[PDB]
Amino acid sequence: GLTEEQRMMIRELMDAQMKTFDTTFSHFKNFRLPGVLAKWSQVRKDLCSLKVSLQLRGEDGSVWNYKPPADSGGKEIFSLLPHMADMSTYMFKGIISFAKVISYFRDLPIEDQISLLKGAAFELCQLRFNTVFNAETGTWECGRLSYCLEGFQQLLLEPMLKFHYMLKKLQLHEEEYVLMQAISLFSPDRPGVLQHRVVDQLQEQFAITLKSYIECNRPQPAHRFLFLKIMAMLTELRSINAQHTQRLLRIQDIHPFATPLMQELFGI
Ligand SMILES: CC(C)[C@@H](NC(=O)CC1CC1)C(=O)N1CC[C@](O)(c2ccc(Cl)cc2)C(C)(C)C1
Repeated sequence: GLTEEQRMMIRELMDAQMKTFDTTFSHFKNFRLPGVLAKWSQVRKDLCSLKVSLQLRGEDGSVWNYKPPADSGGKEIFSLLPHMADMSTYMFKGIISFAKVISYFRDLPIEDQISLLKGAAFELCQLRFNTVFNAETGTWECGRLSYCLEGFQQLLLEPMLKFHYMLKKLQLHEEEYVLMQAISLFSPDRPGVLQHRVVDQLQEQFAITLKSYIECNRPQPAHRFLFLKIMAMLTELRSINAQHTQRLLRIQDIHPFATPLMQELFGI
């Protein structure tokens, strides 16, 4: 029950995703790695909930594993930040490419293009990471790189983690993920947005397309209210995003970690 324009819209987003999402992270290389060897307490709390171990599988069959240090409250807590800055940068590049390949996005004035990207980049990054998230093992499988959460459901108290588990449980199709990305990208309320009426109508069309796609393709009782669950999830993500900007701004105060691209995207 999808209109030709709805069908064309999904196709354009699926095409843009295919071209700009390297699911195997093959071109993510030359990144930094942790060394072989007060307002800080706020940074300690914000970081400790987000601890991950890092595994790197080599082409030859070798495996490098990194287990992070204890919080001791010092320096040790930023060991993985240069690596994460490099991952964020690589992902942000893919997100920018994604937006630049979409007709509806290219057509907006350059000022609004920049304003939508600075506002949604983090959200689109997190949505892409959810597709590589293994909820059974608590790990993001990024090709040769694996990021494993270091109890029980006390990690679901961290909004970022609750978001990933709750979104993974919805068992979304590639189309629903790409539609979520479009709804987040075309948010008319991002600071510096001039074409607020155009961006708003565009977003409404992506939301209608998603609502209609679900109605036509997911008839089972488990998918009842799925459109509304997804929409509440995007509201939660906007809230996680505002919180994350604040946490990143605090880390940047104690020690500059942000790459030129992250500085550009976070307004630094
Ligand atoms: C979801 C969360 C646990 C985490 N994912 C990971 O560890 C595994 C990656 C593959 C998905 C993540 O995506 N973030 C978001 C970015 C982050 O806030 C941050 C990055 C760089 C700098 Cl300089 C400062 C802060 C972070 C603290 C790393 C937590």
